[PDB]
This record gives sequence, C-alpha cells and structure tokens, in this order.
Amino acid sequence: VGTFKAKDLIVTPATILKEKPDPNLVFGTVFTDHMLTVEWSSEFGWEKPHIKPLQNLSLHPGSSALHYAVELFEGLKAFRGVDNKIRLFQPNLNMDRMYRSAVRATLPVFDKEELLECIQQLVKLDQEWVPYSTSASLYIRPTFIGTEPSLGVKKPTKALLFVLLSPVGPYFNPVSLWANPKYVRAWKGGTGDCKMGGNYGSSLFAQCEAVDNGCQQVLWLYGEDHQITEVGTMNLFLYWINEDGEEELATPPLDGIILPGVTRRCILDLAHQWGEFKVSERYLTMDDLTTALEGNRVREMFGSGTACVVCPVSDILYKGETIHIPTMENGPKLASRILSKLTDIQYGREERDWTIVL
Amino acid sequence: TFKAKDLIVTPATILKEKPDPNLVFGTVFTDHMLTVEWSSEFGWEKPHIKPLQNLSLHPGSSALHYAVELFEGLKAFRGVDNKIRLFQPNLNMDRMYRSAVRATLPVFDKEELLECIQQLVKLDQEWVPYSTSASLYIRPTFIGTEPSLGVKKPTKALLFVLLSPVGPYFNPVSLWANPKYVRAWKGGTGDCKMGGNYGSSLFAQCEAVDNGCQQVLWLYGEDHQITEVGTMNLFLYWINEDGEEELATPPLDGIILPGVTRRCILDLAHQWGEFKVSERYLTMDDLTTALEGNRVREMFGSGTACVVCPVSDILYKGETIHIPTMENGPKLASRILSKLTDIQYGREERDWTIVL
Ligand SMILES: *Cc1c(COP(=O)(O)O)cnc(C)c1O
Ligand SMILES: *Cc1c(COP(=O)(O)O)cnc(C)c1O
Ligand SMILES: NCC1(CC(=O)O)CCCCC1
Ligand SMILES: NCC1(CC(=O)O)CCCCC1
Ligand SMILES: [Mg+2]
Repeated sequence: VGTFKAKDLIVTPATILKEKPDPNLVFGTVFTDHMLTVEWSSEFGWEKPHIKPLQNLSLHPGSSALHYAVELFEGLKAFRGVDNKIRLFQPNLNMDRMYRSAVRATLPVFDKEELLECIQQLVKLDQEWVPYSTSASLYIRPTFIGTEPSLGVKKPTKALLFVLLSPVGPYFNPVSLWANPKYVRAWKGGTGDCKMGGNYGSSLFAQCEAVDNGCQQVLWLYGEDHQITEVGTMNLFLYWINEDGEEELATPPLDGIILPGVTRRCILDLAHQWGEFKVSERYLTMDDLTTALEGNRVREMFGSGTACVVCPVSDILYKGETIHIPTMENGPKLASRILSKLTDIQYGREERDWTIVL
Repeated sequence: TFKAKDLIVTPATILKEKPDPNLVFGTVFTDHMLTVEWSSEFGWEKPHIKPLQNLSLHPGSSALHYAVELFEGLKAFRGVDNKIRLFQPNLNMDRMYRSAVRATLPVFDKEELLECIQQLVKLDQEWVPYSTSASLYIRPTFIGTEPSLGVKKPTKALLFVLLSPVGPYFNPVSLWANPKYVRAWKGGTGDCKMGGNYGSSLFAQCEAVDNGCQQVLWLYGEDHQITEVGTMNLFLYWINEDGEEELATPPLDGIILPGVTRRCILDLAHQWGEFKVSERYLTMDDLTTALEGNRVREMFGSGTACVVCPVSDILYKGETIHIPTMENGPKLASRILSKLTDIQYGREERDWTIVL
C-alpha cells in the first residue's frame, strides 16, 4: 500500500536523439525519444520511477497482460499554444479515470499527483516533440499492465506502469457508421465504463466488418430497443429537435455501458454554460433517430474523443439501407462551434481552468 | 503459414531441475518455449524452439493496450505405460484457430502448429511428471504486437507456447453468486478464449475470495441463469422438473465457452445412456427449488486444469446455500473423473489421445 513519488525520478537521457517528424502524421505511429516506466511488486511495492530512452519491454512470457488482459490505458494531449506555452488539457480527470480503472482491474493504486508530475517531467524533457503547429499535438499514452509470471487467473503481484509519447495530427471529414445489432460493445455489469484493454480487442472483427462496407466506424447498439451508445470508441452526441419540439443536445447516460469521456464532459459543461438549448443525458434508439429524420428534426450527430475532439457523422448503414444524417447540410454549426471553443482553450487562445502550463 | 519442417532448435545450455509433482498451477515452467513471429508484409517467419526467455516487445504492442490476444489450454500425460499422450489436441487447434479469426489475428495451419507443439513437448519431455495425478500443462498464446496506437487489425503478431508442469487446481469449492457482475453477454465474445474476457473477472473473483469463496458462479440475465463455475463449465446432476434423473449443462448460446472437457463429459454421458443428458438453461430458482425438494445430487465444474471440480456451497442472497454433492459420493463426479483420467494416462485406449 503506497505510491511512487516524482521527487524520486531517476532520469537517464538518450545518447542519440531522433529527428522530429513533419506536423503534416499518422496517429500513434511515431514515438518520442523517452518514456516513463515504474515497476511494482506486492512485496516491495512501487519502485522509483524512471525516465529513460524509448525501448522495448522485457516481459515474462507468462505476464497476465498477455493472457488475461490485465491492463488499462489513458490518452491525453499536450498542446503548444499560440503563446508557445505547452499546455495539458484536463489531465487531472485522466488521472481520476486511470485510478478508477486500476481499481476495477485489481491493479495497484497510486498517487495521481505524483504520476501527473512524472508525466510533466517526461513531456518536459521531450517538449520539443510537442508539434510546432496548431492542428497537431502530442498524444500522451499512460499504460498500466500486469506482469504476473504465473498462469493462474488472479490479482497480479507484479505490474509495470509506463507512459509513451506520440506526436499526432488528425485521425472535418464526416464518417459513415456500420450499425449491426449482432455485436455488443458493453453490457450492464461489465467493464465498458472503464478504459481497460479487454473492452477493445473484441471489437476489431466488427471494425473490419465496418470497413468492408465503406464505413469508417462502428455504431454500437445495445438492448432490445437498439439504443445507440457510442460511435466507435467516441461518445455519441445528437443535436436535434426532440419529441417535445425543443432544440436539444443529447447523449447517452452513464449507466454502465458508456465510457465517461473527458471530451464528453467538457462538451456538456460548455453546452450547459451557454444555456442556448436543452441539454439531456438520455436514451436514444435507432427508432428515435429514424422517426426524427422523417420529420427533419435532426441537425447534427458527432462523436467526441481526445483524438478527434469532434467527429461528424453523415451516414448509418442499418438493416441493409444507408440512412443519411444531415449533419454537414447544417453547418455543422454546433460541431464547429464546439471545436473552436475546445481548440481555443487547448492552444492558449483563451484562458480557462481546463489547461495547465509548465 | 509456418511449417514444422522449418523448426530452428536452440537447446538451453543449462537445464533446470524438475519440481516435485507441491506443484502450484502455472508457476513453474520448463526449459524451452516455441515462438513464431508474424508480420503483415512478410507473413510467418520460421518457428523457433528456444530456451524460456522474456519477450522483448515494443511498448505499443496492441496486446498491452487493446487486449488483442487469445490463448489455449491442454495437457500431455505420462501413461501408465510410460507413453506420453496428448488429449484431444486437434480440438484445441480448432478452437484456437476460430478465436484467431474472431480476433483478426493471422491464420495458421492447425496441423503445423500441433507438430511444433509435439516437438516442443518432446524436447522437454522429462518435464511430463511421473505421476498419475500430475501432468504437463501446455499454453499456446497468440498476441498482436502492432507497434502503433491506432485501434486496428494488427500488422505484427507473435505466437508462442509455454510448458508448465502442474498437479491439481476432491477439494469441494464454495461459489460466490453476485448478479451485479456479468462474465459475458449475447453479442459478445464469451465463447472464445480471448484475453479480454478474463481481465474484467478479477474484481469479482477477488470479491469472492475476501467473502469466503474460491470461485465465482457467473450469473446471466433477468432470471439469473447459472452459466459457469469460475472459468469452468457448469454441470448439474439431478432429478429435473419432470422427475427424470438428468445431467444438465447450459447450452452453447454464445455466452458459454465450448470446453473440451465439457464436450467429453457429454459424450460419455450420452454413451452410458443411464440417464437423460440435457444442454439447457438453469436458473438459481431452478436450483434452490430443486434443493428444497431434495432433487439435487451433484454439481461440478469442468475444465482442463480441473477435469472435475465439485461444488459444495453457494453464497447467493446473503445466505450460504449448501449443495449435497459430497454427501452423494460424489458418485457421478468420481465415475467421470475415473473415466477421463484412465483415458489420459493410457489405462484405456481411445481415439481421444495421441501418443508421442
Ligand atoms: C477513451 C474512450 C472515449 C473518449 O474519452 P475521452 O477522455 O473523451 O478521450 C470514449 N469512448 C470509449 C469507449 C473510450 O475508450
Ligand atoms: C478454457 C475454459 C473452459 C474449459 O474448457 P476446456 O477446453 O475443457 O479446458 C471453460 N470456461 C472458460 C471461460 C474457459 O476459458
Ligand atoms: N476512439 C479512440 C481512442 C479515444 C479517443 O481519443 O477518442 C480509444 C481507443 C485508443 C485510441 C484513442
Ligand atoms: N478455469 C480455468 C482455465 C481452464 C481450465 O483448464 O479449467 C481458464 C483460465 C486460465 C487457466 C485455465
Ligand atoms: Mg497443411
């Protein structure tokens, strides 16, 4: 029972550094010169955190992360603002979610402040990788895995916490969605509300089946009434005129099968803040969708996430039929506004608690 | 696909001493392992049988981030005639292959993989315990080693096999039944040995442990269907609602993993023909109602690690529900255990075993 502390950081600089890429960058493909690694054991607990040259992990073949998916991750960004100050966006929320995930995965808890500071140091050393752009950023990937060498399924007595850095650009460009009720992403009583690796491996089949039909992503449906939950691995937002005739920004509620995105939260806070229209966390089914469509009640639909921020949807292939979404034929005003707002806050073109400097 | 004919063998320079057959499941490993690299641009590399060593993986490998991984479990047994046998190995190759497809991992020639495994076990054959109550556990593992963080079909992967001598896993177990957690769901992948299905079980499993139990009784649906005993297929031996003696186990509707042991037990039950054999749904209420009527005789889980694992108690709604398995023999559990072990250790010759 304890934690590692940033003041104990053991930094080992890379002798040979790599050349930065061109800001104009396939997501998660390029990695910086250094990484963060912290060992753990139930015997001695957390060791001293290390910032060393990016290298391969040396894992026992029996590591529980390779057999029973004892792992979890996070994804946040650092932005080199217009005032050229490197900033983090709502990092503390990422530390809160990662912690909640480590517990749900039975992985060893840690001090969020210490980790966030270790991440600060790691990004500081490689601050030059933070894209000298305004449409690019630095992707931060915290990863927690069980390295228990035994094959028995149980709480790991060994784990490794690491952080990778990758400069990224994009990921508008409306997307087509593949809606097949035969596949379910999360279930009540499952781990769909956590960022645990196990919830992602089983979706590759659906994804491939998605591209096989010109769709860039999967629209995850759930239950008898086919509630629409998430766009691929992005939270789903629906801007429309509800059943009562009111202008509304809707999104599925956090009832266990939806991941509580940091971007989802921010979009909700902004929406409430403006008070220009009803904001509701409610259930949305395909029928609610189609009925609204054949009434011209829909305006926009988009997914939200750290990677895309705001990703417009234009089509849903459902029951062998392409259902068009007027998202683009309506601006998308709401979606563009939200992008500007967050972008302004991310790159320093506007002050707000949501960001941190260093 | 890789060919067993291209195996590159690098024997360990120093051999480890064999453990006492005592043995804690999957904690001791043999001298060698099988590794086969795959890439999207070149396909499979040649298979390597080399000394047990750590895996050097790029920190971005999808197996660490998105659970792009699956695994298998089977055993080698030293016969009473000293012949080492594999039990239904081709069924594991089949299941592993199906899982590979559902996981979007590269396909391989089932027969070639088996031959590579046979050769690995042959090299470390002295590890196959000289006991009729111990065996050599075989762990084929398939992981995606895609370097990029984008979520997609891997362009790089690794297939490896570890060997581990093991003893047990009748020590009746008590199960913890809490509907709040769900092992797998319709539309899911609970019918595959993909890593993802296990990581989410640890929280419930630990809750079962600090609550006086050793395994989780996985419940599903509004009517609380009893699906599996921990990660072992569930069997109920009783007199059903029609008053018929019956051996029942949940149907393969998608939330149940098709265990080889499960299929074998059903096979044996059907051929003995001494009672009704049913692949059907079983709910906590069917169970409790049956207990009150004294219709339950036995309950046990089945799996490679524990061929037959009897259940004695179930903590359900704030109460401990006793299952009379042990005071009923357990006649059928024993008979079944006896039969299967006799086949595995060669006391009986059957097509379910492959020698050397
Ligand atoms: C990571 C993730 C999101 C988005 O969360 P953000 O913190 O907003 O990046 C949404 N859905 C799923 C399933 C996710 O894994
Ligand atoms: C492996 C496994 C079983 C048992 O299958 P066998 O082929 O008999 O070893 C049962 N349930 C789950 C969830 C499993 O992973
Ligand atoms: N849809 C993508 C992410 C989330 C996001 O940033 O929207 C989750 C899977 C791993 C890559 C990131
Ligand atoms: N219940 C156990 C296993 C199966 C078995 O052999 O019963 C699956 C999880 C990994 C260890 C093996
Ligand atoms: Mg062939």
